[PDB]
Amino acid sequence: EITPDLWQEACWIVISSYFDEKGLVRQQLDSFDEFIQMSVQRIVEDAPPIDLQPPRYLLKFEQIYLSKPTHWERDGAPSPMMPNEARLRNLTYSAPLYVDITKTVIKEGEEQLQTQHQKTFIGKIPIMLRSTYCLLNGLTDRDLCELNECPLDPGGYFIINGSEKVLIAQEKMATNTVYVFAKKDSKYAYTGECRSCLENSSRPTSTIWVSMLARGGQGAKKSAIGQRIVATLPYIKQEVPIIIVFRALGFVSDRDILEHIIYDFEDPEMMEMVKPSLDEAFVIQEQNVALNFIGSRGAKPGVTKEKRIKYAKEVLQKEMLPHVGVSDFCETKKAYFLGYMVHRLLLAALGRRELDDRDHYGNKRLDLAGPLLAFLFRGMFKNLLKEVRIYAQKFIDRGKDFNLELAIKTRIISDGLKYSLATGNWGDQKKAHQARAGVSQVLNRLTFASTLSHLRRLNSPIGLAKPRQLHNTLWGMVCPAETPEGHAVGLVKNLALMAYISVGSQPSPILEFLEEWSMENLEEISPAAIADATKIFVNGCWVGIHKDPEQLMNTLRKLRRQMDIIVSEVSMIRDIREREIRIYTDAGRICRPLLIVEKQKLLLKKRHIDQLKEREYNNYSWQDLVASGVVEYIDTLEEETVMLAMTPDDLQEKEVAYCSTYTHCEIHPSMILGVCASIIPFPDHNQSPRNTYQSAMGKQAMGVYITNFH
Amino acid sequence: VGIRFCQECNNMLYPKEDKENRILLYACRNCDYQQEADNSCIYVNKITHEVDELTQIIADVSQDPTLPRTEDHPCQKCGHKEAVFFQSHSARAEDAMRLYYVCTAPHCGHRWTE
Amino acid sequence: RTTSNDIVEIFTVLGIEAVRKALERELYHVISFDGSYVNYRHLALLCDT
Amino acid sequence: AERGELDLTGAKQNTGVWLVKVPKYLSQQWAKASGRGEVGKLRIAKTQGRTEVSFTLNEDLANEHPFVLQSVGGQTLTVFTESSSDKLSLEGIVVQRAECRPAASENYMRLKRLQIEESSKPVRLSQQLDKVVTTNY
Amino acid sequence: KNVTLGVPRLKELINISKKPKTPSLTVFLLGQSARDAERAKDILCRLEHTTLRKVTANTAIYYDPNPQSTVVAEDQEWVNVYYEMPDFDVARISPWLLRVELDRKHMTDRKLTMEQIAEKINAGFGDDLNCIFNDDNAEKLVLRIRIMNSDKMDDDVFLRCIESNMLTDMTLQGIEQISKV
Amino acid sequence: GPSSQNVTEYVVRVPKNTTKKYNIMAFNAADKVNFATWNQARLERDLSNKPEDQPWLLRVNGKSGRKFKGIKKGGVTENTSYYIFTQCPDGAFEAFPVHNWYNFTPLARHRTLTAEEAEEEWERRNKVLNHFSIMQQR
Amino acid sequence: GSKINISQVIAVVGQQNVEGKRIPFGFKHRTLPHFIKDDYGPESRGFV
Ligand SMILES: [Zn+2]
Ligand SMILES: [Zn+2]
Repeated sequence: EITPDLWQEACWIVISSYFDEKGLVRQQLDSFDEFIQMSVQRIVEDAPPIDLQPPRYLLKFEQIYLSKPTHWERDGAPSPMMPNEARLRNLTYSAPLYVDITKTVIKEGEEQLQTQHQKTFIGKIPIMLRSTYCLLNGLTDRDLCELNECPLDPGGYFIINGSEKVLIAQEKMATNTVYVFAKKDSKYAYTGECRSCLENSSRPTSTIWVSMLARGGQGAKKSAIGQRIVATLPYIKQEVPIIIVFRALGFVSDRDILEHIIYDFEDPEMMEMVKPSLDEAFVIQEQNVALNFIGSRGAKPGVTKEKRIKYAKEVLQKEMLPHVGVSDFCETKKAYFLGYMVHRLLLAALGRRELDDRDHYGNKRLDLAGPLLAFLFRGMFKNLLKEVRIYAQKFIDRGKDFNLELAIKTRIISDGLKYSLATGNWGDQKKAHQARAGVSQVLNRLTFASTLSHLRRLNSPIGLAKPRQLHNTLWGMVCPAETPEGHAVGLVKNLALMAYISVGSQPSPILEFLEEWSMENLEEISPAAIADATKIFVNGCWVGIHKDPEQLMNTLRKLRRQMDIIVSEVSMIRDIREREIRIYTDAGRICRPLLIVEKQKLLLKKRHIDQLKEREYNNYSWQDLVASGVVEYIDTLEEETVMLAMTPDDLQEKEVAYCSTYTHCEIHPSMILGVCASIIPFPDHNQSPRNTYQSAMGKQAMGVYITNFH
Repeated sequence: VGIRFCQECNNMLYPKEDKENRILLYACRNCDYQQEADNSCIYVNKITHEVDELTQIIADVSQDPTLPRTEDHPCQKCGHKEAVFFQSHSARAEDAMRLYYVCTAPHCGHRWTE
Repeated sequence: RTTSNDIVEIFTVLGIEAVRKALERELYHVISFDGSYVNYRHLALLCDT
Repeated sequence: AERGELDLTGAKQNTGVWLVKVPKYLSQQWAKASGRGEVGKLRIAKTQGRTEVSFTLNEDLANEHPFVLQSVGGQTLTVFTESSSDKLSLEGIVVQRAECRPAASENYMRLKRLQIEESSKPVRLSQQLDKVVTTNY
Repeated sequence: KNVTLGVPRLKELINISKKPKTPSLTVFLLGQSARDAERAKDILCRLEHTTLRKVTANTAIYYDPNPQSTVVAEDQEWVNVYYEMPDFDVARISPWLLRVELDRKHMTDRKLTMEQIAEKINAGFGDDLNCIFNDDNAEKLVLRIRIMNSDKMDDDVFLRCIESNMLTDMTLQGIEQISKV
Repeated sequence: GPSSQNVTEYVVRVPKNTTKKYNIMAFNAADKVNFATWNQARLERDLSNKPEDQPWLLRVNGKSGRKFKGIKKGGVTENTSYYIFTQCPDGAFEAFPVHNWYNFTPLARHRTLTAEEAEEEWERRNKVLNHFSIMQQR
Repeated sequence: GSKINISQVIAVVGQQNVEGKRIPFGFKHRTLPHFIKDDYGPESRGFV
């Protein structure tokens, strides 16, 4: 039925199940697993075919193949590497990377004899222990002990040259999310940041800025002109107004431009606020002239006006908000998204909304080992393709033949990955100036607590006190007491114990379901109906509007709670004050479990507690607990619009009326503490500075750091 | 008061007067379309913004789980003796903390302040 | 008895000696606000030099 | 009379057409039907102050699809035609917008899940080799 | 109210910063005003910088080529009471009208009068802008503004420019760069 | 009467193939499109690129009438298939897939500033005098 | 030590403030998910 005054046992049993199923380092393990399983295949597949010529030569890559880690001894005999041997001999723990090259030849004589170079070696990918592609996976206690590897070791680290290196998650501004900021001193009054990128596969982040000119030069007609709106497009040296850009997208009718910018035509205040841009753009009236204008101010001005037109079209096509679409005919989506962008800017201008806080961890994500290795592999693969292209051109200008076996240089990927993972200069070796440092620190091994704390660690890119202060967002999300005492205090933080980082998934099934579920796509839509309906976002990109918000919310939540086609890791938002439904699926989000609450009672009933208490020989665990729709993954974004209960028996039971619509209930309040801060007894009774100091020491508290020390 | 565009040229219109008949004749400047000004008003500006937020509070905020809920202050059109309250939270609109109430019936939504 | 907290303003209005006296007073105020006391010799030397 | 000229006879006739969206499973049901000639029965029910539109699947095709009308005043829809003889013509102007939804409330997500593994059937992922491949060089 | 102190203050003092972070200025009243609270309030009003924004409530622009048009509903009274003597009306009156209201609460709080506000307005701009005088008997203390007669840029643009100029830096009362006292 | 409880049942037919492809033209309802003025129409592919992969162009009554430019839907309808129901004497509804979505927006006809001279009024970046007066000079 | 420390140990820790003001509204006009929206009570703004 229910769990009255038995809550201690129930909560600690469910936490037992959670830690027995997942563990402590699953963020690293799952990130790397997803990287190896999908990111490498996506990166290699989504690469430009190599075309060169006379006969035409085309090369296309194919499925990735991986094998267990091996050592290429001097005699050349393959030998399964072992983590112990890797540590002792200063041998990098890695496995070869194999691909299939399809060499298709065209001699302009129907001589297409395609040859498939199956299993072509291209480099060595470092492999991190206890991963599904490591050699320790699945071994029980007996084999691990027999193999001279500690059973208690959480793994989650690489081995380069015998030094155990561990990747540290890095914070960055969340991609594909329009922000608004108010620079205090800058010539722009308010500005809008929408750092955006495609689905973590094609090109790094490209930023679009939109801003408002501050009131200046008064006394003259400048005040009569008023505040003008300006945006600095990517790959454009200087700034440019907005309506000119909108006309560059191909929409000339000022009625249509205001329809895009404005959803309700009964707001004279905002009409007057946007009028200055209309007056400014009264000299540009056609698409071609606007394209010439924007292209004329690029880094390399075109030789002829057709050259400026082509450059402007290219930059507005590929480098302009890639996440919304780069499929040529997607100009309407770009136009609508820019309209929403400037609409949010105007709403910030009029004070109807409020400026988004930069240091709000619901507005930034964590680059885990997966995405970081994906970025490095992207760079190294581009370098390898360039090397192959130049080698092929040089060797075929003679015109004799071509050989892929010798053309491909496995040296480049292996050394690039090894170097970047070893010394921490994250990027190409020659470009250390622009390469972010501090990544892949040496694993700390003074104590088991130290090792776990180092595995579960974040880091900010900052070298002012605002970024380095604790924030409300970090409740149960990052350890509050823990932080380094030194100069890096605040920037470096450890995850909460129950915290779980989003490995990531694709948005295809969500878009399919939404499109089927009586949602109007954002092309065959009447513009006038936008205001009265609710917007929809999937990883930022606007995809349509819906007129039944709560029904859609209930359906999506029901699907998530059952692991239907929508993945459990996904979260969905509803800001009713703004009429939006934000759905996020990209990796890098951070999340924690919570208990669902319906009506006023927990869905966690005595039967679930009994089953979990009998977890052994019952094939019932945390995943099966989530199967019954009892515990729900609520990330920081979704925490923004829910209500939590500290303890059911204290809050859920009726009392003097304070709240009666608790949507979720905490697993246990103590879970907010981190690894090193958890061992503190009675941390509440202590003063927080001394909790912090002790949390620093727990790394330095010596002991039996690992069982197999000898 | 508002803004009008063409009838046949889909373009925005400025104000103008008639030199002969002395009447405000909204005339297209990009084209040659004109009409008489029934409103006879050209410009309005409420800098201090007396306009209360009630004109733009959305009704569906009532079914937001996270807002408070108060039993008193029943709705007018329907009794429905339980509703929600929340501050303006609108910078520069007004410096008055007057609580805004909205009824929480499935089809109601009559809003009021007191 | 009217004075100010700005230094350049009082310099341009009154004179360098006024800067001396006002800056000494203001430094004494800011140092002595939290209760810690310092001797007049050092403040006088800094303001003079 | 010119090749680039567009026929306007349909518009002059005030022809009215309806735009309707249908789910993927039903669309592939029609595709499997291959235009046999009869594919289903559409039912329209009008009350004293309400109208009901529903679509019934053919029993042979399977071995209810209620329709929700949409406002058409927000935009004007017209259908033209590009004939194989290069003679563009305008069929008419859309007069009503209709949407199709499934009757299933929970079981339909099973079909959605199946379609999801079908779509994720060709998504490619790396494979693990038990033994190192020694067929290179 | 408080003034910054401590490490940033010491930095700002050891440097000779051309802008203070929190500039402040203590004043002592000389004679009877020192003890008289009413006189202290009078000096407060005399020193506090009061721009047109802080006292005006709403602004409007209208088109009234005939002074007897009286487009506003309740403007006939003072309009007629002022226009019986046609001050250079025949020459030109710039049909573009500018209408503003001064909120009574701010009027009473800052203890200034609208007649001397109009005096300052017409004195600062001289005779290149005609002003209209209204009485306090009306529920709304309306103030009508028109353009000179003896004269590119049209007239509405110029009228809006003058509106913004008067709004930002008319300097109705007080001494500039004194935000609050 | 019968309308108070009228019930209608029509057939649904889907021909396997049509000799003439079926597409759609969409106008903004705010555009205020009037088909009475549709005395003559020409629809031709654009020449800006200089075929099937290029935007369409529409002209109304020659140069005298308004002008529309066609745009193909950038998105793909992998999960959707829009059909048009046309009334016929037999009473059997016929559902036809729509090949492409061709949106058209009006093209203004007037003296339009060109970029070569457009650089001239950029020196009047913010000092552009009498915005109304700019168009008469051309 | 000081008498304020004795008060904190014995009676009441006292108001906790950041940058002078009380706990800022990091979330949508609330300090943590556990408190009802738009609350300025002592328990819900930092007081211990
Ligand atoms: Zn026109
Ligand atoms: Zn009600």
